[PDB]
Amino acid sequence: SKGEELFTGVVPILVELDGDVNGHKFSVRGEGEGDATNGKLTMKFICTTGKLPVPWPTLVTTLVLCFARYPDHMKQHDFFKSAMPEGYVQERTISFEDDGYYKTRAEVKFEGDTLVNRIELKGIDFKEDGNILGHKLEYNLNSHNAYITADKQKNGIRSNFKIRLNVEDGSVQLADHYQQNTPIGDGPVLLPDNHYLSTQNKLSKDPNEKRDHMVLLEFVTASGITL
Repeated sequence: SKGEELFTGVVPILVELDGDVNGHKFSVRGEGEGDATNGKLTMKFICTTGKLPVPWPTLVTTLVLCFARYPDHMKQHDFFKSAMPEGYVQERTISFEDDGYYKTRAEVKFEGDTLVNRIELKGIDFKEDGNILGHKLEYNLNSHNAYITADKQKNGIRSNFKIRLNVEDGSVQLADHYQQNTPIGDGPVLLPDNHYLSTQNKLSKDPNEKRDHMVLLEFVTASGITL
């Protein structure tokens, strides 16, 4: 795809999320760069409204799959880059086990030379005494795999997958993700055969940052199609 040519080097990234969870409003701003050749993303995020009212690990999947590494032999199955530069809409429901849910709608597109992810998030029916609003999750994210399928009627892709969040007592809380992506423009896109994305995430802190924040290193790589 011609969209793929936009990702052969290092691309600046901006992320802007406005959220409202049980009526608690917040904003997050992030900046960094993506290196799709290596499937690599480096970002720093700040809560620009003060204290983040949910744990940072619960927002990672919401806060740019066009930076996944698709191996050469799978290039015909990379929907996310093929929709560029006009971009795509990414929508999710995320259901937290024994707690509330997030609903998210985002647009991912180029604005000038920068790849921009702009998200609206709503969080509904959380327990003030639960792990999310009560901040009882560990500051990490386990590695996970997700199955991607084509949705030809909607000219995009779908994915359902579960994240296993670490709770500070040693237990695990499941976060069940329903995802759909649709192109914004009318040009041709690549609709893929079924395949997998594998993700690893490292979360850290900036020692000179006094605001509520997250430093993120993420790798995403595709697999599961044979010639």
